[PDB]
Amino acid sequence: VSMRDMLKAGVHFGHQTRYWNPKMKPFIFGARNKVHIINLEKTVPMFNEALAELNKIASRKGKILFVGTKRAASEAVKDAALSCDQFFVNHRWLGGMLTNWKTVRQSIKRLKDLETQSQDGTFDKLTKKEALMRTRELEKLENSLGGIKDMGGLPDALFVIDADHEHIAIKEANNLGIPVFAIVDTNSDPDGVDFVIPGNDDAIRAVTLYLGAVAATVREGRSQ
RNA sequence: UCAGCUCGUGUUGUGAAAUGUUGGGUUAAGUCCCGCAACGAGCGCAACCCUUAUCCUUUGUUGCCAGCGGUCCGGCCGGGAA
Ligand SMILES: [K+]
Ligand SMILES: [K+]
Ligand SMILES: [Mg+2]
Ligand SMILES: [Mg+2]
Ligand SMILES: [Mg+2]
Ligand SMILES: [Mg+2]
Ligand SMILES: [Mg+2]
Ligand SMILES: [Mg+2]
Ligand SMILES: [Mg+2]
Ligand SMILES: [Mg+2]
Repeated sequence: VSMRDMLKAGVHFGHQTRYWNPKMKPFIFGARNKVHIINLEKTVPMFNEALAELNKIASRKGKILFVGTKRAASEAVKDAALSCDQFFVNHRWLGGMLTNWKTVRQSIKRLKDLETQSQDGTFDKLTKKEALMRTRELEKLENSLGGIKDMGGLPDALFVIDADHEHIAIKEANNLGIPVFAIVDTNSDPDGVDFVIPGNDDAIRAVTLYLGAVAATVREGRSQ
């Protein structure tokens, strides 16, 4: 992607100056109307490198986990992960999804053993109220684990929208050595991210631009 | 007979420990929902047990007497299964 595409989407629009993290100072171009403007001259070469490294991991048959539970990037993280056949978390990240994977697994199993029952017909059997409490455990397990049900283990990379909002996921990945790619706005701390991509993480326009180019370089990375 | 008491893994703290189990509502209830660095699990709560309140089906004596038929007026007798 190029500098003009980032502009029309609003990638260069940061937060108000009073909310900045001073560690973001190198990636800042200036301020306009008391709002920080990210330096797109750095967003481009840093994203391409992130797009380059994501390509290699996909070529080696790696698993990419897309994390974005904000109400702006929620439904797009799921669309980008599917059109790419990888995995995603787009509702509240469960603390310990990765560092406590050996426990969160048993909830993936329960999600499977309860979906085959939705497909079997055991819900037409139960005493109504018992089938109704089981169809509700389904939707809850689906909303939280529906994107990682086939992951079958720790992923090899994480792509995150908003490093601050998903600070727990990033900490879990650093804990296990899993490389973190993340969009980092001006109010966020870039110290945990291995591949920083400074850019607006709130506008739906900019998010889709990030997710499209990443979903592309992994589809191409899985072909070769 | 009060609704409590804990553990595994994870995470936080040099540590004793903490979190979960707190919060917003709700319930007889740590009851349930929602939120949530927690995710799950156990012992308790509830349910499963006995009894009581309504109805059905079967069975009809030592229990029963609606319609019958007699009568010493006693279901007493013949019967009747209501
Ligand atoms: K302390
Ligand atoms: K513990
Ligand atoms: Mg320690
Ligand atoms: Mg207690
Ligand atoms: Mg405690
Ligand atoms: Mg409460
Ligand atoms: Mg309980
Ligand atoms: Mg809680
Ligand atoms: Mg009880
Ligand atoms: Mg008579």
